[PDB]
Amino acid sequence: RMFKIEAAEIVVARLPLKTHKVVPLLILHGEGVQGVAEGTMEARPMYREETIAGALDLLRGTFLPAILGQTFANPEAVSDALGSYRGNRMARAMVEMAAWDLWARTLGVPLGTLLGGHKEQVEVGVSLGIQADEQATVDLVRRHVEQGYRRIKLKIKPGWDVQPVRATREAFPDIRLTVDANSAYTLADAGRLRQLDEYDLTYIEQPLAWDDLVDHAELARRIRTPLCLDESVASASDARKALALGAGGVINLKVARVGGHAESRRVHDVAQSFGAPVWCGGMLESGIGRAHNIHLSTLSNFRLPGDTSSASRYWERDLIQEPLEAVDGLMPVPQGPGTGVTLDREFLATVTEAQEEHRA
Amino acid sequence: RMFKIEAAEIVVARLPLKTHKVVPLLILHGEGVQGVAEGTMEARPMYREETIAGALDLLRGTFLPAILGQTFANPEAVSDALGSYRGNRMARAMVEMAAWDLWARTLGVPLGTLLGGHKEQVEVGVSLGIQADEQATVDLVRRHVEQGYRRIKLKIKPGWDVQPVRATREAFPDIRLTVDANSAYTLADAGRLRQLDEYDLTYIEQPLAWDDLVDHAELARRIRTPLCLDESVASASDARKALALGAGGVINLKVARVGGHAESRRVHDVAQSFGAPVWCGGMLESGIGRAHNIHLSTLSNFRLPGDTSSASRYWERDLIQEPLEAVDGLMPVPQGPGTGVTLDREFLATVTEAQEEHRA
Repeated sequence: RMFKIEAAEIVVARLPLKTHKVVPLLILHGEGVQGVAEGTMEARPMYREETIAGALDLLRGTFLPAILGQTFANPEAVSDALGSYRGNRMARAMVEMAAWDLWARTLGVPLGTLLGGHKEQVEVGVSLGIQADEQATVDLVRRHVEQGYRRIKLKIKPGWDVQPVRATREAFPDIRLTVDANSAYTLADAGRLRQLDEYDLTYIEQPLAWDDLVDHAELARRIRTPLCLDESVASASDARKALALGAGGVINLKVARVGGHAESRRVHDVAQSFGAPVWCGGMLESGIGRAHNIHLSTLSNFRLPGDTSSASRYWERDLIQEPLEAVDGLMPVPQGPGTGVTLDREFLATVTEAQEEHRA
Repeated sequence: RMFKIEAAEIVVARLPLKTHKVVPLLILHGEGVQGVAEGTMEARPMYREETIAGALDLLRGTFLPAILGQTFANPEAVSDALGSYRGNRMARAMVEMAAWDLWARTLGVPLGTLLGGHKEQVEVGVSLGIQADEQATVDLVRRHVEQGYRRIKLKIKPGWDVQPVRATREAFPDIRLTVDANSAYTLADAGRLRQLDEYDLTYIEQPLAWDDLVDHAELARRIRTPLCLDESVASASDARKALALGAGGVINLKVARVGGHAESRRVHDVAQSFGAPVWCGGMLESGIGRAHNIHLSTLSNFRLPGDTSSASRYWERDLIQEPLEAVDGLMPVPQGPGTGVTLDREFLATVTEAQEEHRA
């Protein structure tokens, strides 16, 4: 039956990395259980347009007042209550995703299960930064291949693209190899990007403007390597437009970017209806966001590996009690209701910069 | 020659409506003069995605530190110095537009002149809300026609659209008439919107999603009335994409929405290059924003009337010393350097709710 959201906490942690990262958490309380979600906006608008100051003000001043004391059938009804307001998808996602966790826990069911997934483990890839030269690139790839990762992603940029890809493909003829072009290119670079085609990359991620689909569709006509969209797909209708325009053939699906789990499943399903795969992108999440990502990744059109690698690669100590550690390129789905992970409140207290509680 | 920005003030006013609206102001100081601009973001993301809390945090924590104590050749150099942060165009516009005012005032030249305009007055229209019935619409339109406004814009919604338009057009066969469809339709509503075609509206403004171009292009194929885009054109490249897609034939150009005067001139010029007119949108501004709008509106492709009506329509008392009143649908360009208007500091102080100063 229905759930009443009785209280909310906003906790902002400064979590030591392996320099610190600010981790905004929302905790929703109702029906004797709690749901937790993690914001993926940054202090400044670098990856996309939202900021921690904007998002937290929107939460405390608008979204939480709208839902506190109210009773809902499901997370879709919670989202619907916020539909008047424009954009701010990652702020919306904090509420929506915490509501999924809460709802799932009222039923005692794993989150991925409720979303329709039935995988017990999910495939993971690795992301490599720019290295100094070809051999250093190949050495690091070799390490990660031996660790069992199921996809290799190389960061590239103008002046450093064909070289690391060529060297890697020569050393590893059969691996799943991709690149992240980081919106660093223009249509004038089509000829250079076309030189990647002979190395059979699975995709090139968002080479042109972060918010573009139209020019990506033109680029896709000029080169044979598939394009993968990231920042430019923030909704299921964006996904439809991207795929129908031919802007790309793959989507990097980040759950918070699109406004949460329900909209992410819609993106996933739109992509599947086009016979295009999605994969789970990463945003340097604490164990809360990482567990949400793992559960979403259990859906069947997550057919390429995700950025949900081991938590220990990022954090000295994570904010949850449960270790999220991949083995041989496979991350287990953490057991239990909802996300299947649990805040370590004593440790969280030691790294809390600010907290607040809200009621109706 | 070059100008050094020595100080910045952020002043937020709570200005009584003729219940209130928040007016965020940025004042830049340098070379013995000052430039002033007005933010068009709201407390909550209703018209678009930015908020006052997000914008002001971006100003004080990022943009102002980037420019304070620095010397610049022109407003374009100021914009360049803000860096590659994504979105947040209205926050950027506060800085950019204040820099235009400051720069113009170091030269002693009217702002519109520097942007390339040479009109001494600009044509203006008005926008009317939904009224109780057909006769109430006609009566209200008559009042405004009898003031000489050069375009009447009617708000419409399902299913109050054909009725007010038909009644108005029958009473006024020769007036310039438009509608604001307020993102209240989807492609499912094409046949109903087509019924507006016989009434010779100049355009239907943003009938579909606030952030869409692709669906608008489909809708434009199905009805003969031109579409006008507002929320979905936030840059010159968006304007190019919109016009090349056939998403609209007219653009509502809001200076802050696109990131300020230089980008607005670019949008204006892109539109002109496609044979599409622009007109100057309004955001219920104080005299600061209104004066900026009037100056921009002097450019030659502002070929349809702007939402830039009299200040006394909105405020019992404005934040500037000078009147901004239109007569017979013509708004004079306020004389003087820069925007040609001057803060009434004594009055502003009585309605200030927040004030801060920043230096290098």
